Order: sequence, then C-alpha cells, then structure tokens
Amino acid sequence: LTCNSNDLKALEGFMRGLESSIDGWKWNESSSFSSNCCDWVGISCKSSVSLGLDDVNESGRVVELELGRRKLSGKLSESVAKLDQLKVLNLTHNSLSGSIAASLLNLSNLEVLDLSSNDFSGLFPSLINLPSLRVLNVYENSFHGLIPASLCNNLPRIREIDLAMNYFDGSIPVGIGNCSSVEYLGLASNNLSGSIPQELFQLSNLSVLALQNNRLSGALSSKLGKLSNLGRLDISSNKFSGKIPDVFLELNKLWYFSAQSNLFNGEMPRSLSNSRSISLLSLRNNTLSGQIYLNCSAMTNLTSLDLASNSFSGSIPSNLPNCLRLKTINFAKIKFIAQIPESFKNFQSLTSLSFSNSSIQNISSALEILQHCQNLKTLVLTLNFQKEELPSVPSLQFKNLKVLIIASCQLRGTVPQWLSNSPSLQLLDLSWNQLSGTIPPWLGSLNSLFYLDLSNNTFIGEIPHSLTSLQSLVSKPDFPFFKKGLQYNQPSSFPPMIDLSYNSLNGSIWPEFGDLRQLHVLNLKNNNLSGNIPANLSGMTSLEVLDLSHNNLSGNIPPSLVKLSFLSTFSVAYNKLSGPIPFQTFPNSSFEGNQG
Amino acid sequence: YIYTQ
Ligand SMILES: *[C@@H]1O[C@H](CO)[C@@H](O)[C@H](O)[C@H]1NC(C)=O
Ligand SMILES: *[C@@H]1O[C@H](CO)[C@@H](O)[C@H](O)[C@H]1NC(C)=O
Ligand SMILES: *[C@@H]1O[C@H](CO)[C@@H](O)[C@H](O)[C@H]1NC(C)=O
Ligand SMILES: *[C@@H]1O[C@H](CO)[C@@H](O)[C@H](O)[C@H]1NC(C)=O
Repeated sequence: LTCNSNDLKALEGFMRGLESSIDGWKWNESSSFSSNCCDWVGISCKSSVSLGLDDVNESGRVVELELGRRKLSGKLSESVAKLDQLKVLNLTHNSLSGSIAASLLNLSNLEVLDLSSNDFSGLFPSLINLPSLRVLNVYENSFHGLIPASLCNNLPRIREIDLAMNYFDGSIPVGIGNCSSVEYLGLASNNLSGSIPQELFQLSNLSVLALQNNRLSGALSSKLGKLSNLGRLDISSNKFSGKIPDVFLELNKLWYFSAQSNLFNGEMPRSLSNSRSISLLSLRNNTLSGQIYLNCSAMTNLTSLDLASNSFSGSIPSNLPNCLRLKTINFAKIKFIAQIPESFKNFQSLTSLSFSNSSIQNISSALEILQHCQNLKTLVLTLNFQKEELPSVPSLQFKNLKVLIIASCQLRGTVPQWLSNSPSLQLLDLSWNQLSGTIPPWLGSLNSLFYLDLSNNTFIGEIPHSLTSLQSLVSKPDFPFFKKGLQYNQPSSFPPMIDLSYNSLNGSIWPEFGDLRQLHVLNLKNNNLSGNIPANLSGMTSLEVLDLSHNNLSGNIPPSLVKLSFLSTFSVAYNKLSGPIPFQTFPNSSFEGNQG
Repeated sequence: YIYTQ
C-alpha cells in the first residue's frame, strides 16, 4: 500500500527514459498526483511481508508494471532493472525504442517480460539470467543478430519464448535444446537460415512450434516424431526439401499443420492420411506427388485441406465427402485431367471449393453434381473446361452460393438463367470466356451482389437497366483469392465493381447509374456504347475507377462529375467527344483519341 | 480474373 522508496527511485528513472508523461504518475516534484506509486495506474504492489522480505520497516513493493497500449515513447530505462521485486513487465503495443539493457535480463523475480509490438532494436543480450521467467515475449520488434546461443543457460521455468516478427539471423542455436520446459516456441518471420538443429527435437513439452517465413533449409527430420505434445506446427515459407516424415501417428495432438511454400516432394506420408487429430492441413506450393489419398474414416477432425499448386496426379479422391468435418478444399493447380466424382453430390460439409487451373473436364456434369452440396458458399472453377459449353439446363440450383468464379475457361453459351437460383450471390466472375447473347436483366435482382466481372466475352445488346438498381451497390474463414497476382483474403476484400469491358455492348450509359453510391469500380471499356455521358454519373459518390475508353460516346464531359471526390482513375480515351473539360490532373492518355 | 493457388 505504501510505496517502497527504492522502487520509486527506479520508477523515476523509468519515467526519465520516456518521451511523454503517463497520466496519473507523479512526473515532477509538484504534489498533484499522489506520491504513492502503488496508487498509480499500471502499478501493482504487494506487501514486503507477503514477498518474504524480513525488513523491520514494511513497505509495498512493485510487483507488476502493466503498461499495454499506453502510447509510451522513448527508451526502456536501465532503471527498471532496479525494481528488484518486479514479477511482471508488460509494455505490449506501445511506441518504445532503443536497445534492451542486459540488466533487464538479470531480474531475479521476473515471471513475464512482454515487450511485444514495439520498436526495440539492437543485438539481443547474450547473457540472460531469469530464473523465474515463464514468458519471454519480444514478438514484433526490430531486434537483429544471432539468437543468443546461451539463451537457455538460465531459463529453468520458461514456458513461452516468442521471438517472432524480428530480424534475427543465423541458425537456431544448438542450445535451444536446453529449454526443457518450453511449450510455445515462435521463431517465425525472421532471417534465420540453415537446418533445424537435432537438439530442438528434445523439447518434449513443446505444443506450438512456429518457424514460418524464414530461410530454414535441409530436411524435416523423422525426429519430429519426438515432439509428442505438438498442437500446432508451422514451417511455411522456408527452404525445406525432401519428403515429409511419416511420424504423424506419434503426434496425436497435432491439429494444425502448415508446410506450404517449401521444396517438399514425394507423397504425403500415409500416417498424415490417417491422422485422427489434424484439423488444418496446408501443404500447398510444394513438389508433392502421387495419387492423393485421404482416409476419411480416420481423419474425423479434418476441416480444411489445401493441397493446391502441387505435383499430384491421378483422380480426385472420391471418398472425400466421407471426411465429415471437411469444409474447405483448395485443389487448385493440381493437374487431374479428370471429372469431378459423382460422390461429391453427397459432400454436405463442404462450404468452399476450388478446382482452379486443375484440368477439370465436363462442366455439365461438374455443376449438375455440385448443386447438391447444400452448404457450398464459394466455388472456383477458373481455368478448366476449355472451350466447353456453359450449361443452360434449368434444373441447376446453387441455393446458398455466395461466390461463383469460373473465368478463363473460354466458355460458349449465355449467362444461364438458373443462376437466378442463387439469390444470395455476392461475387460473380464469368470473365475471359466466349459467352454470348445479351446481359440478363435479372442480374439487377441480386440484392447481395457487389462484384460482377463479365469482362472479355462476346456479349451483345444493351446494358440492362436493372444494374443501376443493384441493392448492394446502391446502399451499404481462410482460403484467399488472387486476381490476374494480387492477394485478396476474402470476397469482401474486393471493392464493389461492375466490369463489362471487352464486349460488344451497345446503347447508352443510364443516368440511373448515379444511384449506385457504393460502387468503387465501373469499367465499360472496349464496347460499342453510344450517346452522352450522363451528368448523373456525378451521383456515384464512392467511385474510384471509371473507364469509358474505346467506345462510341459523344457530347460533353459533364462538369458535374467533378463532384466525385474519390475518383482516382478516369478514361474517356478513343471515343468521339467534343467541348471543354472541367481534372487537369488526369494524363493525356485519358482524353486522347477524341477531337475536341 | 480471379483464381486460387
Ligand atoms: C500484456 O497486457 C495485455 C493487456 O494490456 C494483455 O492482453 C496481454 O495478454 C499481456 N501479456 C501477458 C503475457 O499477460
Ligand atoms: C511458392 O513457394 C516458393 C518457394 O518454394 C516461393 O518463393 C513462392 O513465393 C511461393 N508462391 C506462392 C504464390 O505462394
Ligand atoms: C495454370 O496452370 C498452368 C500450367 O501449370 C501454369 O503455367 C499457369 O501459370 C497457371 N495459371 C494460373 C493463373 O494458375
Ligand atoms: C481476353 O481473353 C483472351 C482469352 O484468354 C485473352 O487471351 C486476352 O488476352 C483477353 N483480353 C483482355 C484485354 O483481357
């Protein structure tokens, strides 16, 4: 309750290292805030008696400094190491900088050091004496150099070591094997290199090992089988090569395994195909090969499977619907040279599916099957079914479908009306096909649709008026997409768009487009459009991109469109237009090919 | 267009 005087000196030193005052602390000698540091915010005290200090003069001792998200700036003063009873130092998510005093890593009573999300820099101190530390958390800072080779010399109680999102380099020190009690080890997102020292596989209590985003190389040792408590293993984005070891019977707690973007080859180990515990599996972007085999009686926890962008061949496994928890499958860039199995009509757990660029044949059969997966919300068929016909068979219904992408298939046919059976559609991409006919008016009736890519087809006739009444354009999970490659994490990462470009469309642009106030992107380029440009286009308040180029448009560019305050890209190029322009800031390539 | 990988 009454602040120890030596702790006050120490906290005073701590304040001196800061750029700005902490509210509630007595920052200067002026008796406004109380002088008792135990009264201050972020400071917790315990009596000297309860800490087992036998001093005749009792006092409250500072046991906890909890400063998270305080906008603290400046260095971490060497004086903090003068708080000899400090158990918890939590400075997470502040603006702090400078290097770390070796004195801090000398505190005998410290349980928790959380410096995460700051700007700290320099070498990490090589001598670390923290006999009481449970938690070493430096995640997201600017530290560089070798990980201290002596790191585990004195850390007898260590549970969590998080060095992730820093600049550390070199190999994982062989001494890492002496952190016997460690449960969480993150090294992820550093500069680390070389092979994993065999010594790491001695850490028997390890439940989370995160190595992703480094330069680590060599093989993945069969000694991995020794880390028997592993829940989560992430080796993604490294230089690892060879085969994935067959040790997954031994890791029976492993629910998360990500090896993606490595050099792995060979078949998936059969034990992984039998793993009872595995929930998230991502092997994508390797050289893995063979027939894909999954034992669905065994893998009852499997919820997400990403084998994409691998060297596998053979058929699409027909037993997959029997993995009854499996909700998401990314099978893209596996060259099946096959049809989707009929059993897929029974895959009722499936919510997300991508066969993109997988050599799938017979879109007719494929869709007649997949319509029966009642929970399917997203489907990616891009780059398959080359030159085939997009079936108009009316009996097709994808009821819960949110996202439908079949692009760059060169598909013949028209926009099929059975798509109106997907009333909750958010994203539709039919682009880069051979599609013909007119653009169906019922598209305007889809109240959740914010993204429509019809571009690069043979479409003729008018722009349907209903598009100007599109509700989501008028008014206000993991398996990412790439746009042709820029990554988008979910459907809503795509800004609302109408792309009708590279068709034969005719008629004019409707004034009612000005009703679409949530539209970010309108691309009408390379059509046969005629008439004027409505002044009502000034009504689309969210418009960023408007490309009318390569059309037959005439008249004046309405000065009113100057009212579009977010408009970042504008092209009227290669039309026939005349008169003044309101906007001096758009390049000439935007106005060129007009006369006037 | 959109693909996955
Ligand atoms: C640090 O404190 C923040 C709240 O400010 C908390 O969310 C975080 O878990 C703390 N760290 C530890 C190791 O308890
Ligand atoms: C695939 O992996 C390689 C390393 O093997 C990496 O450099 C590349 O960026 C990865 N590609 C994608 C799209 O993830
Ligand atoms: C599709 O697959 C082909 C053949 O592997 C490859 O060359 C191309 O880069 C892939 N394209 C996309 C967008 O996946
Ligand atoms: C349109 O689609 C074809 C067929 O894939 C493609 O080769 C061409 O580059 C595309 N044109 C534009 C401008 O997108």
